[PDB]
Amino acid sequence: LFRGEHALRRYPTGEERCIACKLCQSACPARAITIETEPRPDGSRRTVRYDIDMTKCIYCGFCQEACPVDAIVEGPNYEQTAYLHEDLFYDKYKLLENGDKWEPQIARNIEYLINQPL
Amino acid sequence: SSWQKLIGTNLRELRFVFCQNSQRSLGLRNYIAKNYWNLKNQNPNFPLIVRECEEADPYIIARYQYGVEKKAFAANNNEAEIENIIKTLVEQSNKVNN
Amino acid sequence: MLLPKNAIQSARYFEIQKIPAKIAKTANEKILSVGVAQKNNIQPKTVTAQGQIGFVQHPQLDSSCQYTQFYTPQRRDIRGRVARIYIQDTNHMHDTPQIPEGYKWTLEFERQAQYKTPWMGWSFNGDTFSKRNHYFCTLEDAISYCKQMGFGYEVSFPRSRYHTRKSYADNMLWPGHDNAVD
Amino acid sequence: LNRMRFITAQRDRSRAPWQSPKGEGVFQGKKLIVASNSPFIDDMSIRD
Amino acid sequence: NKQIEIFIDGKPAKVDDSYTIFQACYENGVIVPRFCYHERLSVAGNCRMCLVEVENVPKPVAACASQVVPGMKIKTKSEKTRIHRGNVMEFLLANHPLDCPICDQGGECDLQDISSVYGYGISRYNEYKRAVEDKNYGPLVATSMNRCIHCTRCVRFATQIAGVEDLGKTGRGKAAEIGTYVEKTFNTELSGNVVDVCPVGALTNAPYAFTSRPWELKSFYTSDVFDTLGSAIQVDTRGPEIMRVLPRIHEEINEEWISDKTRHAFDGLKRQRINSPMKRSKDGNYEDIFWEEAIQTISKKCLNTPSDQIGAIIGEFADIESITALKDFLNRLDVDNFEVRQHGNLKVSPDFRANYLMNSKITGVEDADVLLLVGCNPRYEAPVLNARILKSTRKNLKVFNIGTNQDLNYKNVHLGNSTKVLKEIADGTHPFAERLKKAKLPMIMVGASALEREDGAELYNTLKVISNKTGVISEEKSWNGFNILHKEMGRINALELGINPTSVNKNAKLVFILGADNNLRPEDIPADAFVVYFGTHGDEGAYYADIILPTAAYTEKNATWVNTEGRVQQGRLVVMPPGDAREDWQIIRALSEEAGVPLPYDSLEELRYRVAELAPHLLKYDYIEPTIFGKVALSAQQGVKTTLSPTPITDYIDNFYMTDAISRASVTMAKCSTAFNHEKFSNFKNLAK
Amino acid sequence: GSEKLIEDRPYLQGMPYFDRFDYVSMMVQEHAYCLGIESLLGTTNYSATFTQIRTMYDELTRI
Amino acid sequence: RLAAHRKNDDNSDSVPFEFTPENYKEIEKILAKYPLKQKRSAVMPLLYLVQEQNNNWVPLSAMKKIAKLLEMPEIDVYEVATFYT
Amino acid sequence: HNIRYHHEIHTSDQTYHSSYDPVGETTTERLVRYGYLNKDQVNNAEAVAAAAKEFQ
Amino acid sequence: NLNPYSYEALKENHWLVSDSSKKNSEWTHKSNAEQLIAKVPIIYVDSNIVRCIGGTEINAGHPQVYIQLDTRKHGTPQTCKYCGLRYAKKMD
Amino acid sequence: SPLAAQLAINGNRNAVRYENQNRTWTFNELDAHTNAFAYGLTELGWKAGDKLLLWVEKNHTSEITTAQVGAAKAGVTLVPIYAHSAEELEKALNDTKAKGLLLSPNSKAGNSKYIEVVNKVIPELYNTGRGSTLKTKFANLQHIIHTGFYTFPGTYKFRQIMVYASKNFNTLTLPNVELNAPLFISGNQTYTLKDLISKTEENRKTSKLNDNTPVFVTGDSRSPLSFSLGILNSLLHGNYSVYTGAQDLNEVGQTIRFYDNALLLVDGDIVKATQSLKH
Ligand code: SF4
Ligand code: SF4
Ligand code: SF4
Ligand code: SF4
Ligand code: FES
Ligand SMILES: [Zn+2]
Repeated sequence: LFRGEHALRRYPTGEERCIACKLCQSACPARAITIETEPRPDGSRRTVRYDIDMTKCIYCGFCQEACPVDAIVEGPNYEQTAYLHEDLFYDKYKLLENGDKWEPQIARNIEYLINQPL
Repeated sequence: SSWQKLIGTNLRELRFVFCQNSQRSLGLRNYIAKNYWNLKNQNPNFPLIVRECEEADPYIIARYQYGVEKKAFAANNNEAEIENIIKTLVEQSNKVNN
Repeated sequence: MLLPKNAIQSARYFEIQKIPAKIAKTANEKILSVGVAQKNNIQPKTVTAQGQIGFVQHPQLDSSCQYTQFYTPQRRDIRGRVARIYIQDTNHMHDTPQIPEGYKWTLEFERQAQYKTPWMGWSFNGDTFSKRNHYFCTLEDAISYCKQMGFGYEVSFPRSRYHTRKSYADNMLWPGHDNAVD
Repeated sequence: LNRMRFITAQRDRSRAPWQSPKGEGVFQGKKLIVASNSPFIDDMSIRD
Repeated sequence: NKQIEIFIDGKPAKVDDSYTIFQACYENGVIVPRFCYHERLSVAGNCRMCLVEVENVPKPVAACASQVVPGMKIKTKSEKTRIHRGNVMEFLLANHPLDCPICDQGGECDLQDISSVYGYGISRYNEYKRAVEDKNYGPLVATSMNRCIHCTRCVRFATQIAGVEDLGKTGRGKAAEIGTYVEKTFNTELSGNVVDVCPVGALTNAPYAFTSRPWELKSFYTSDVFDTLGSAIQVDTRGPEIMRVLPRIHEEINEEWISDKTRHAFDGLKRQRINSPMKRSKDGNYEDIFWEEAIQTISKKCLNTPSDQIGAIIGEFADIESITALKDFLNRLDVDNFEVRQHGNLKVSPDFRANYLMNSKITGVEDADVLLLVGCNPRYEAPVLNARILKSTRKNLKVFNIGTNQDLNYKNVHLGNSTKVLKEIADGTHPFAERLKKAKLPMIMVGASALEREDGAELYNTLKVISNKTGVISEEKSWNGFNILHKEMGRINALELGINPTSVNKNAKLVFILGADNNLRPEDIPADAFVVYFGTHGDEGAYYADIILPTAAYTEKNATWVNTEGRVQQGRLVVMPPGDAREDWQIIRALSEEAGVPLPYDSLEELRYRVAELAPHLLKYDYIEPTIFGKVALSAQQGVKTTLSPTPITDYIDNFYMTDAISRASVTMAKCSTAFNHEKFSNFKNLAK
Repeated sequence: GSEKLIEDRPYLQGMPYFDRFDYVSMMVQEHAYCLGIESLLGTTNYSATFTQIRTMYDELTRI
Repeated sequence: RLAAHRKNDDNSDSVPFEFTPENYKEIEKILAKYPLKQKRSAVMPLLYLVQEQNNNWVPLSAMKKIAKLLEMPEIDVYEVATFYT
Repeated sequence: HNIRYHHEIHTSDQTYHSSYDPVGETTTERLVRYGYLNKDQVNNAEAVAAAAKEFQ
Repeated sequence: NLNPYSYEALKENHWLVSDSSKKNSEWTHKSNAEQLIAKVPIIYVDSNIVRCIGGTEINAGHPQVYIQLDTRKHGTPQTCKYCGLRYAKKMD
Repeated sequence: SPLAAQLAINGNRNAVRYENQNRTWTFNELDAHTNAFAYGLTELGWKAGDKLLLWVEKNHTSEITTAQVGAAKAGVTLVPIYAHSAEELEKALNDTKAKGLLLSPNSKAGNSKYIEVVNKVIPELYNTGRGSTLKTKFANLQHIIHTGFYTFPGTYKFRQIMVYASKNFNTLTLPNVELNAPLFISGNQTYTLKDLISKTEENRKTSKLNDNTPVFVTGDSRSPLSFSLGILNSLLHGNYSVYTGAQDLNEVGQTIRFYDNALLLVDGDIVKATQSLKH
C-alpha cells in the first residue's frame, strides 16, 4: 500500500490506461494535478497534458483511489529526490517513463491488493 | 420658413431627446409630431434624430461643425417656445463656428 | 430567501434599496453634466428583486465604503471595481442537479488577467481576487455588501421560464372536419 | 532547447496568432492577395 | 374549478385545477426527479421516474402527466414513494453502460444526480447489458446510443421545436433504438440543442467532447452577437480558454434555444487572432510595432489629411461604446460621413427607432395572425425566431413570402420572388391585399439585405404605404406590425446613435475599417488611401489596411448591444483580449488625445454618460423602450419615389456556418460547412415538408 | 489558513488537513472529522465499530 | 432483429419500387376507409400491399414511396415497419 | 441481492426546539405585546378577560 | 491514403483529422500508445455482444463494457472506449 | 396540356429518378417544380420566344430537366450550348441573342471555371448593384442564372428564380403550352414540341419500347433525343426515366441490374445512342 511516486500505468497491450476523465484532478486535495484533454485522431479520449506538481503533492493516494482504470498509481519508489524545482515538475513524459520502469513491482502489489476482496 | 429651409446648411445634426409620458416633454413631443415632416421635407439630407426614454429631460441638441454640441433645455416649453429655441439654434452657427 | 417580504419594511432598510444619484466631480463628468443628469433621471429609483430593467451603478467611494478590508498598501485596485449581480440558474445541460442552483444571487467580478506560464503551461491569474464568485441569499443583501465594500454593481434580473398548460390529452387532440377546414 | 515549440502550442490553443504575410505580395488596389491557408476545402465551390 | 386545494406531504396548497401534479409540486418548491418530461415539450410517460404516492390510490401515479385532483394528498417523502423511485432507478440503471469516466455528461448528469439521491444505492443486475452501435449524426452530435434511456426527448424536440422529422423509436422491446433508421446526419440549424435536451450522454457536444468537466468551469451570462436577436447565452470557460457555449432561459428573446453559430462559432476567437499593432510596408510586409508608434502615425495622418477626405467603415461587431467613440472622434475632426462603400448601404433613416427596428418585437409572431416575409430567410438569419414562428404557425399563424422560396420547416405561401407582387399589393389590386385587410394582426418582416438593394428607399416606401393602407400599422388596435430583421449588430448600433448609413464619402483618403470584414471589395477603397483597421481576426480588413490595430472580441469587452427588436443587452467581459489588444473605445480615446482633440471619457462610466447624452434608452439594459412615434415615423408621404426594379429579391446568406470573420475562422464551422452544406443544398423546394 | 482551505474544498478533500493539525496524533483528528461528518449525516460507522479498527488505531495513536 | 437498416446494396436507395396499377386501384379503397385528414392510418395496409407485391419483404424504397404517398414522415414509416414483426 | 434497505431509513437527525417568553413578562404585558390587548386599554377586567380568551 | 480534412475521411474518422503515422499523436499526446495499440490486431468473437474488462479479473482493468458486434455493416470492427482493443464478429 | 396525361391518370407513380442526386420525383412533384420554374420565368418578364442558353454540364440533371419542361410550359426557347472558352461563350451569346443564360458555376471550362469565364466575358457583372437590372454590353442579355451555392453579383440562383405559385393568391398566368412554339435549337436546327413528341414516338416504335419499361439516360441530358426519350417519354407514356449524368458505366450497370428491362441511352461525344433492354 506504500504511497511513493505518482506514475501512469498502461495496459499489457501497451495502450495507456488513462481515459482523461479528470477524476484524479477533482479528487486531488492539493490541486496538484492539471489535466488537459484533446481526443486522439483515431477517436480515443486521452490526455494531451497530464502534469503533477510533486511540490504541491501531499502523497495521499486519492488519485489512485479515484482512478477507475488504475492508470495513476503511487509506486514504491521514494528515492525521487531532485536537485531542481523544475525537475520536481512531473509531466506526462516522466509519469509514463516512470510507470514503464516500475510496472513489474507495481503490477505485483496491485495484483495482491486486488486479490484481497477477490 | 427661411430658418427651417436653412437647417441643412446651418447645422450638422439635430437631436431631440425627451419622454413619452411626461408633462415636461409635452411641448417638445407635440412639436416633433406636428413639425417633423415639414423640416424633413425641407431638409431631406439633414440628420434629425428623435430619441425618447422613460424619464428623460427634454433636450434639443444642435451639433455644429467640428462636433460642437449645443444641447438646450426644453422643459415645460410651449410649441411656440420650442420653435423659438430651434430658431435660435439654427441662428447661432455663424457665431458658434467662428 | 430570495424574495424579501415587500409587505413589511422588515424586508430590508429603505436606504439599502435606494440608488444614489451620481454627482459630477471629475472634469469629464462636468463636461458631460447633461449625461449624468439624464442617467440619474432614467435609472431606477430603487433596486428590488421584482425589477425588470438591469442597471449599472457606479462605486460610491464615501463613508459607505468605510467597512472594506481590500484597501491595502499593496492593493489599491480592488476597491473601485464593478461586480455583476444576477441569479445564475442551473445550466441547460441538466434539469435535476444534486445541488440545485438559482436560489441565490451570484456576485461576480470580471477577470483582470489570465495567462499560461510557459514552463509547465500552467494557468495563472494576475488578480487573485475575483477567482471565486460570492453568493448572497437576497439581492438586498448583495447590494448592501456592495455599498459596504465600495463596489459598483451591474444588476441584471433573472429570466424565469413561463408557466405552460401541460396535459397528456394534448397528444391526442382531434384535428377537425375535413370539409369545414377546406 | 525546444521550449518555444511547447510555448507556442500552449498559446495556440486559445489565442493562436494570425500569420501575417512576410514579403512581397500581390496587390489588387489596396488589398494584399494571399491564398487562404485553411486545410479544409469548401467542396461547394468545387463541385460539378 | 378555479382554485382547488391539494396536500403536498401533508401541507395544504392552493393550486389551479389545470396544473399537473409535477407542476403543483414544483410551484411549491418540491423537486420531483424526471428524465422525459421537458417543461417546453409535450408530456410523455416514457420513463417512470416521476411516480409519486397519493393517498387512497393503489397505483403509483406519474406526477408529470396526471392533473391535480381536488382534495388529494401527495406523499413525496413517504417510504412508498422512496421505494417507487428506487425501483424505477434500478430499472433505468440495469442496462446502462459503465461509461461515466469516458462520458461527457459526468458531473452534470441527471441520471447520476438522481441515483445519488433517489436511487437505492447499489446494483444487483449482474447480467449482460444491451449494446447498441453508435450512429453518425455529423460533426456536432456525438452519439453513444448504449447510454440512451429511451426518453424520446430528442424525438419530441425535433418534431415540435426544430420541426424536422428524422428521429424516432425503431423496433420494440429492449432492442429499440432512438434515432434515424437510415444512416443520415442531424442537420437542422438547431443541432446543438438535442445535446441539451438529452438527459444522458447519449447525445453530447462533439466539438466540446472530452475537453473538460463541469466542476472545473466558470460560467458567465452574456449576449450573443452572431445573430441580430442577441440570444442570451452562458459561456463556460476554464482559465484563459473558452470551453463551451450553452443556451440561457430568456422567453423574450430565444426561449431556451440557440443556433449552431451561437453555440459553435465561439472557437473562431481562438485562432487567426490579431494580438499586436502592425504596419504594412510598400511591398506588403507586415511588421509588429508598438501602440505609441501606430497612434502617432494615425494622428499625423489625421492632422495632415483634409476632413472631406476622411471616411470610415462600421463593421458587424461594433458596439454602442465603440461606435460612440468613433463618431465623436470623427466629429471632432469635422467628419460627418461614416461609410465609404457606395454599394450595399442600408436605405433606412436613423431618425426613428420605429423606422429602423422590429416594432412588433420577437413575441409579435406569437401575437400576430398573418406574417409576410419580404426577402427574409428566418431559417438562417435567426433559427430560434424560425422555431418560434413555427410554434405560432401551429396554432393560428399564416405565413406568406415574396422572396426566395426558402425551406422553412412550416408551410408558407409563395406570393412571388420579385417586387412585382409588392407593387401590386401597394396598388391594392392583389388578392393578398384583402388577406391583410381581414387579418386581425398583420406583420411584415423585411430583411436588411432586402432593404440594402439599389432601390432600397423605394422598397422601404412601398412597404410603408402597404403597411399604412392595409392595417399593418394601426392605432385602432394599437398594433405596429412593420418589422425589419437586421443582419449586422454593428448596423443596429450605428442606427441607434444617429449615424446615417447613406452618408457615403465618394473619395476618401483616410479610411477607418471598424472591424468590417464582409461585403468588402478591392475597388471600394482607393489605391492611395491610408487605411486603419480596428480588427480582431485577419481575413479581409487586415489585407485592406496599412495599419492594423487589434481589438477585443464581444467576449473580451464590456459592451452594449442592440437586439434588432430594440433590446439593450449588456455583453460582459469573459476573458481579456489576447496579447496587447485593446477594446476599441480606449484606442479611439487615445488616438483622439494624441490628435489634439481629446475625448471626455476616462472610463466606461463616462463613455456611458456620453451615450446617455446621445440616447438615454441605451442605459436601460434588457429592456425595450416603447416608441410613441411609430405611425408618425412610418407614415406614407406624397411624392416619394416607389419605383422598383423587376429583379428578384434575394437572401444574402449562402453558407450559414460562415457569415462573419469569427465564423470563417472556426474549425467547427469549417467541419459544418464540409458536412452539411451539400446535404442542405437543393435548387428545388421540399414539397413533402 | 487550514480552516479556510477546508472551507474551500469538499469534505473528503479537506480531511487530510486534520492529519497536519496534530502530526504527532494523526489519526485522532481524522476520527474527530469523520465523527463530525457522520453526525451531520446522522449515521454511524458500523463497519469501523465492529472491526474495532478505529479504537485500536486511536489507542496506537495515543501510544 | 436489428432495429436499423442493414448496409445492404440490394436494399439501398437506388433500388426501384413502384406500386402496381392494381395496387394503385387497391389503395383507393384503403384510403377511403380512413378519414381524409388521417392518411397516416393506411401505413400498415400499404406495407402489407408492398409485402404482397415485393416477394414477401418490404424494401427501403417501398418505405420511401409509402411515406411520400401518405404525406407522413419517412422516419415514422420506418418506425411502423420495424415495430411489427 | 437485497438492495432496497441499503440506505439507512432511520437517521439521528431529530432536532427539538423550545421557545419561551420572558419570565418577567406579566399576563397583561404579554397580551399587549401579542396585540390581543391595547396599550392604554388596561386595568379593565372585561377587556383583560376578552384579551385572555382571544389569546387562549 | 486519402487526404485528411476531406468529407470521406472526416465521415470515416468520427469527423476528426485522421493521422496514419501516429507520431503526431506521439508528440501531441506525449505517448506512443496509439502506435502500440495499432500493433494489436482485431479480435473475432462469435457472439453479437462481447464483454471487455481490460484484463483477466475485476478491478485489474477497466469497468465492464459491452460492445455490439451486430452492426449495420457486417463484420464492422468496434473499438473499446476504455482500452484500445478491437472486436468483430467471427464471420459477419 | 400535352404533358399532363400521366399527371391526370394517377399522379402518384414515379416519373423521373436522378441517381447522381438521389432525388425521386413523382408526376405531381415534377409538375409542381416545372410550374414553379415557369411562373418564375413569367414573373421576370420572360415573354414568349425569349432565348435561354443552357450551359449546365451533365451533372445537374434535375435542373436541366426542370428548365426544359418549364421552357416548354412557359413558351421560351431553350438552346443548349457547348462553350469551352470565353471566345466561344461570347460568340454564342452574340449569335443567339439570348435573354438568359443558365450555367453551372463550378464546371471547368478548361483552365478556368464557367463563372469566371462569364465574369471575363461580362465585366459589368462584378460592379452590378444589388437588386438592380444589369447594364451589360449585350443588347438583350437580361438574366444570368446559376445552379451554384454562392452568390455572385449580377447573377441569381436557380431556386431564387423559381416561384411556387399557390392555388388562391397567385396572380401570374401561364400561357397554354404550344406544340408549334420552338423549344430546342441544337445543331443549327430548331426542334418544336410536336417534333420532339414525334421523335419520341418514332424511337419508341423503332427501339422496342413498351409503356412500362425503365430508360436509363447516361451522361448529358441537354440533347434533344435525350429530352425526348427521357422526361418527355415519362410525361407522355409514363415510362420510368432514370438520369445518370456523369456516372461511370459500372455504376450505371449496377443501377440497371436494380431494374428488369432497362433501355440504356449510352452517353457519348456524339448524340446519345441506345442499346438493348437489360444487359
Ligand atoms: S497523492 Fe494525493 S496530493 Fe498527490 S497527486 Fe495524488 S491525489 Fe494529489
Ligand atoms: S482518474 Fe485515472 S483515468 Fe481519470 S483522468 Fe485521472 S489518471 Fe486518467
Ligand atoms: S449518461 Fe454518462 S455520466 Fe450519466 S450515468 Fe450514463 S455514462 Fe454516467
Ligand atoms: S437519445 Fe437522449 S434525448 Fe433521445 S430518447 Fe435517448 S436519452 Fe432521451
Ligand atoms: S417525468 Fe413523468 S413519466 Fe417521465
Ligand atoms: Zn476494454
